[PDB]
Amino acid sequence: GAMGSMERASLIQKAKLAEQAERYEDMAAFMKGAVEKGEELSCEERNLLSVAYKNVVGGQRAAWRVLSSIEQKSNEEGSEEKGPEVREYREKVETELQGVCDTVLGLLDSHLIKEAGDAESRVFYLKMKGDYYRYLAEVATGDDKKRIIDSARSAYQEAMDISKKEMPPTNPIRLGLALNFSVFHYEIANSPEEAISLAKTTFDEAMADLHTLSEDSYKDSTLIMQLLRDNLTLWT
Amino acid sequence: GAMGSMERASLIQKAKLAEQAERYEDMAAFMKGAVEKGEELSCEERNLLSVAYKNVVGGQRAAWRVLSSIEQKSNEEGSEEKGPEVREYREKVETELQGVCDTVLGLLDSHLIKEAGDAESRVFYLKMKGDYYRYLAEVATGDDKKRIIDSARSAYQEAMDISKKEMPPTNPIRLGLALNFSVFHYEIANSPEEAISLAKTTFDEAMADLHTLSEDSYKDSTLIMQLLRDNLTLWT
Amino acid sequence: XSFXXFK
Amino acid sequence: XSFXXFK
Ligand SMILES: [Mg+2]
Ligand SMILES: [Mg+2]
Ligand SMILES: [Mg+2]
Ligand SMILES: [Mg+2]
Repeated sequence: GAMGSMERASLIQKAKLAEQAERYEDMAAFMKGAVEKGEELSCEERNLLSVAYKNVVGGQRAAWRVLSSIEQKSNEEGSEEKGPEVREYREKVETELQGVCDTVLGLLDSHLIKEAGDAESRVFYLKMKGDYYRYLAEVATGDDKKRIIDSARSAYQEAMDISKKEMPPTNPIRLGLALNFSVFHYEIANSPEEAISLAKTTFDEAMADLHTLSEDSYKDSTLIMQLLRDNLTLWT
Repeated sequence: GAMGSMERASLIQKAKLAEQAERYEDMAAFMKGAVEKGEELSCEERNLLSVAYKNVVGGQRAAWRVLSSIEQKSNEEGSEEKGPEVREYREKVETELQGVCDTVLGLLDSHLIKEAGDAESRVFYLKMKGDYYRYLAEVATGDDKKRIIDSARSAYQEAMDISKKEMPPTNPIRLGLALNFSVFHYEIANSPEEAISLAKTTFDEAMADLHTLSEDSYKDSTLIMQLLRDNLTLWT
Repeated sequence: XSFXXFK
Repeated sequence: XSFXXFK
């Protein structure tokens, strides 16, 4: 309804223009409108959806971390009392972040995931579901933290099971999924050993499949493999 | 009223937090709220106001330029017709930019300028008035382009007249004013010779006043003087 | 390092 | 180059 009166193709065209203009809130709203047309998304369209919300929530996460750090310093020995403002503003940013995560999860649940029959689309969306519950987990502190974490884990696990059965080890979505599930284990689930094991196995199995690939696919796969190595270098 | 229920000091505190978090829309809304409390702004507070809206409108201007360039290419020999979307989205961004400029100009007119008695505050606000009419001029194409340009020129001129009478040649606000009026002449008013003359005279008169300054003021002044030189190198 | 942008 | 940030 926000975008209910615009053509699907026009929303896609404008999402690509907004990306070019680095207008990612606009990008996300256009792609939300496209999803709400009710048709499945093509591969390029799923990419646009992911890029848009990655950038929106990425700016919110960076701001939340800045403010959380300030708030934590305010609660140390020797820190003068500055009043409620830092907590209030952190909460404001946190609430808007949670709203963005909720919006993406709503799109996945109504009805992207249930209509996604192909391995590539179903794994793509389940990875997103894991990612956006992970972002909720990064800020969760109350009664529902454990359920939020388990919701991320469950989405990632279903995606991993499908990707293992249905996609080659070098597939970029399979690799980015494994990368992010490994980050979940390290940063969210207090399971650094699992994170390291997953990253290593993922890297080694892709290495052994590179020989099957074209020059262009090899470039795509080795790019994500380097992020696995970067994490392993950080974590070990 | 948006911010009507928050304390002035809390709005200022939250503006500084938003700057730290690179949340400049938030920053601007907090400073708009502070201005609407009705008290004059201190030097630091005027700075926060300017920084906030500089960043907001700066992102809009960058997006508008991207989209305008795409639109212009769409209107060339050989370009396939892509429909109304590029123009529509350019217009959307342009309208939001104009709304931001109008908001700043409204704050200046109600009632920052009329209460600003000191040279430093009055020149600061008049420079802003020139800047935000200049941003309106960058996108103006219809009946009011000439009046918008003359409104920028008039604001800049009044600020220059006060700064010349009341501030030393190295004062950072005087220098940034002259820099931007020179940019107005070059980019808006089709008067590159005036732009070059102003930049040169401004630089040479500040150079001759540096000897009066502390190490810290010298650093502040020479930073802006370098931008005058950078423009002169670009323009000649 | 996570990876949310394909090509 | 314009200049809109003082110190
Ligand atoms: Mg239709
Ligand atoms: Mg289907
Ligand atoms: Mg009060
Ligand atoms: Mg006064």
